[PDB]
Amino acid sequence: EGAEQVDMPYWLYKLHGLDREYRCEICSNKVYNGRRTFERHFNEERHIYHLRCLGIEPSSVFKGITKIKEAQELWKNM
Amino acid sequence: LSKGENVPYTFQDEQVRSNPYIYKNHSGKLVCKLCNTMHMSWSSVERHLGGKKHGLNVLRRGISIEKSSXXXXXXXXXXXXXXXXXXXXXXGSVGLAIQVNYSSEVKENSVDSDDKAKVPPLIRIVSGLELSDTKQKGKKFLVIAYEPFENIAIELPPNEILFSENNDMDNNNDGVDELNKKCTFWDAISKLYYVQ
Amino acid sequence: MNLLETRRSLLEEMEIIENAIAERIQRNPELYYHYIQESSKVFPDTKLPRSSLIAENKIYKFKKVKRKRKQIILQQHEINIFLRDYQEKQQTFNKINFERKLQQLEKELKNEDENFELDINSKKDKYALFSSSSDPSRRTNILSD
Amino acid sequence: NTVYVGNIDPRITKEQLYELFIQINPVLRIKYPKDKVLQAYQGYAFIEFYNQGDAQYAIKIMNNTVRLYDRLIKVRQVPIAKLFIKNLADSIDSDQLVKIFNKFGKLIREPEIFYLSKLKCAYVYFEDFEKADLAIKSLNNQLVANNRITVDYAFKNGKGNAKYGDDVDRLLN
Amino acid sequence: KRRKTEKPSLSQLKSQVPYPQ
Amino acid sequence: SRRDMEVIKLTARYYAKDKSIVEQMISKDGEARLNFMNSSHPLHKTFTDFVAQYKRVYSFTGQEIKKSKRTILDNCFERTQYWEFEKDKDREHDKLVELCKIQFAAIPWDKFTQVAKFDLEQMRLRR
Ligand SMILES: [Zn+2]
Ligand SMILES: [Zn+2]
Repeated sequence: EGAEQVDMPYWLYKLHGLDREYRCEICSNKVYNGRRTFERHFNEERHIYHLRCLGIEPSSVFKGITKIKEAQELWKNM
Repeated sequence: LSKGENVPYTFQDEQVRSNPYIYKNHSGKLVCKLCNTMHMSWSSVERHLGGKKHGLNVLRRGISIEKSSXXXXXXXXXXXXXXXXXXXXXXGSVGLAIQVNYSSEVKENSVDSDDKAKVPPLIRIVSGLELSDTKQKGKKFLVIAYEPFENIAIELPPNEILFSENNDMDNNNDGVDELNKKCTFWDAISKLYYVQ
Repeated sequence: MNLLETRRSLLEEMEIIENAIAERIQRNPELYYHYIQESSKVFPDTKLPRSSLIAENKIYKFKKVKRKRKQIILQQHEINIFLRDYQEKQQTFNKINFERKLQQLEKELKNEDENFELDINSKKDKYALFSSSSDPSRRTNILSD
Repeated sequence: NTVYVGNIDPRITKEQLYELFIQINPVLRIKYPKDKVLQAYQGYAFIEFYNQGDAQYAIKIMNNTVRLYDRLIKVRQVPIAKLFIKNLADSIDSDQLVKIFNKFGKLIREPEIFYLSKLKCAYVYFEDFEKADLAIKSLNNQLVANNRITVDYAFKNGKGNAKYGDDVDRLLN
Repeated sequence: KRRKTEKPSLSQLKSQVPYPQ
Repeated sequence: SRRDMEVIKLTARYYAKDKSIVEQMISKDGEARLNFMNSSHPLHKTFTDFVAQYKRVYSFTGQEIKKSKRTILDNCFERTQYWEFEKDKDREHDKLVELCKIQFAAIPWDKFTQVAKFDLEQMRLRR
């Protein structure tokens, strides 16, 4: 019908490391799209709420946490 | 190439700059504070400004401001045509009208090969910020152009005159731009270009 | 009933039909061409288009896609019934063709003020009633409603 | 420890803040932002003291006290069960939901009424995974206001995992 | 491959460390 | 919309014969009902249509239309032809416009040589 003849920062988020699938286990098995962002999760309100309310006290020893289990034996070491 | 402008060093604690961006750091090199790019020569600086990179950073900085709240074969005899400016008035304000006359079948008798011959003269508003000499500037020009004849300009000190509001009933043949269709007439039979 | 309105609606419908069968003759010129050619050998006087037009299946500048026989015939029978309708309307029309009364009627027009309803169905239901592809959801059957 | 300070004139500088608050307590650190776009101070700072004792002290004595550039200086101190419920009746008020789920467990927040598909659904926040299990056990596939409602966990995929009982137990603790 | 997937968890590594942070 | 339609078509019926009955009605009644009489009100345009149409019915009153099948067909063909022609004009226009855009985009707006400093619709016709 009507064939008549005449006559956005794509490479930037990969470069920065974002929009890449990742997950934090201790937080609601939550998903994170960047490694910088997840590295920012280590200092956060909710992340520290999960730690401290979990019985694992806050700040800088537990930063590298992912799963809930290992930091429990780490806190027993504390 | 610097056009005699003085770019102060970054540490000299800021005379208005042309572009308040390109600076010289503690060292002699030239830098774009936004782009954070170093440039060896003023030619490289101009490549940076004419480059899409710098422009993108300018748009990003403007977004930050809102957040904070055919060309080759062109014949050219460079002949100055005759314009007839005249103060007009209607209602309810004041507008300008120009009457440009063209050749009387004197030289256009040797070129008739339907090469844009059907194309009428074209007008554009240019800022004096860019000139072959780059000395003084700060006003606009209503440039009018036709293939053979030479370009013509008319200074417009008034910020706005005759800049109407929906004159016709929104019909979309863009031609070149809203300006041309909105307010130009090309008497091609007599070779008279009117603009108002 | 003001006859003016009726005769009006009639001329309008006739216009609609002419426009429909004209749109058809447009998309596929063969529809007319085919027909006309045959007509040529029945009524010798009939003037027929330039052969080139017929072959290239074009009416002016644009050469249209060739259609298969079943469709050409179909549309020809559809146009047939259309022309029947037209002939009927033309017939009835031939057989059919103050201030105090103005305010008189304008007063009665106030009747039933609370008639909340959108009315966009006089020329649209007709235009639609006679157009290409009027049967399917979007584009399945060339036949008009 | 750290105190927020606001309603600050951009002409107030870092040395001026330091000299100001050292009069109150010892100041460990001062973060006093500088806008890169405007090349100016954005008019609020953060002063980290050596403890929350001096922090709270400075909050009490400092608040609504010092007048800098005619503008007053302000100082301010710086995970639950969720059940999705589907096919609710149109006669069910949020307060009625509160009454229905109070008997099963204490609500940390108010229910959230939303419409899917026409389809009345709500999110109910319980303070306890076990009380949430009670409202589930009793209220799942039940008829209220002559309408069958479904009670389960809301998605996060859905709540109620094994680690969820473990950590929600702790947040209760 | 196997050596890349053989790695112990960083928290498993923290316990060996007197200054784990 | 039946009301609006009816009043438009009625005032159009009368307006088609005299044009004096409506100009009197407007001054007699004073109702925001006939606000479509002014070319300001959008619907006014469609009005100008209806009246014209009725004006047309007054054209051949007393005359019958005796068009035959052959003729009707010929006519619809010619209409088609017209549409094709118009389509071609549209095309050509688009082309010329394209040329203009090219050249405008392709000339030196820096070759300045100024001299001084500082209704057309009815004029863009012929008479
Ligand atoms: Zn986390
Ligand atoms: Zn730059």
